[PDB]
Amino acid sequence: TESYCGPCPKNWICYKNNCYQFFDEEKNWYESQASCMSQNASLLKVYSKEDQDLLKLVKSYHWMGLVHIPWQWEDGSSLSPNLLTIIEMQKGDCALYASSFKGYIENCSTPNTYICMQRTV
Amino acid sequence: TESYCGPCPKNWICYKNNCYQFFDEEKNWYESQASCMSQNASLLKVYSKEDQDLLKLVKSYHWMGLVHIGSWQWEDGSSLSPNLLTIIEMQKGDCALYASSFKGYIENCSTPNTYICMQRT
Ligand SMILES: CN(C)C(=O)[C@@H](NC(=O)c1ccccc1-c1ccc(C(F)(F)F)cc1)c1cccc(N2CC(CC(F)(F)F)C2)c1
Repeated sequence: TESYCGPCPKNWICYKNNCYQFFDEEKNWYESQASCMSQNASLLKVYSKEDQDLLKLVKSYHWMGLVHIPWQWEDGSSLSPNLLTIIEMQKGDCALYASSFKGYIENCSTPNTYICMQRTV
Repeated sequence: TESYCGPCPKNWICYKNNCYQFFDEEKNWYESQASCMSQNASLLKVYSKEDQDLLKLVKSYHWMGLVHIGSWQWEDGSSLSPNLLTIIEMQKGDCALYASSFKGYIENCSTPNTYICMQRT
């Protein structure tokens, strides 16, 4: 069964109506979030294994919008249970997405590649 | 700017109105083409570095619809457009794998590989 996907910027990938782009110019977590925001987007938010199952194929390690206030997303929403396996790597309050549905804890100041995500409406 | 992409099946990636799905189960070229056909699709066709620029982000190597039976040709009978793929000899064979960035590996058609299906309209 066919359907349209989006809306999305023409240069971003669309999957199940969410829009994704990969950025290989490395930035710390804050600068990555600011970059996504400048594109009317935010860092990757993981909210559904079913709607975001393409993330199983996303390799390497990329900033996502998950933060620990001493885990929650940039928008202030809570991390849903049964979504991500969180593993320590570098002492820090931020997290890198890795396959499959893993989060590696990382110092927010460490430069990394990142994934921006847009959704209209 | 924001636009809709597709149409595509709900479980496929949409990019610039083309639909892509990756298959992790290793199959030879013939079985991979049959699998794509069962989903009303074909193996990946590469026709434009601009319309398909994010093929540069694909990791590993995967069957595409390029075959030697003349020059190399696609499943649909069309010719390979010049200045699109760097063709590299890897195995004795009449089939080709896609690898980034815009490379085609000549490969034995009987070798099991992962594959990419593509649909348009
Ligand atoms: C950070 N990155 C970039 C990754 O981990 C990378 N992973 C693998 O390529 C990848 C890695 C392992 C196994 C398969 C793949 C893969 C193969 C084909 C496709 C297909 F079917 F899309 F071709 C997608 C993934 C990635 C993840 C998610 C999407 C992409 N995309 C490139 C765009 C291609 C399109 F044609 F749609 F524009 C979408 C790339």
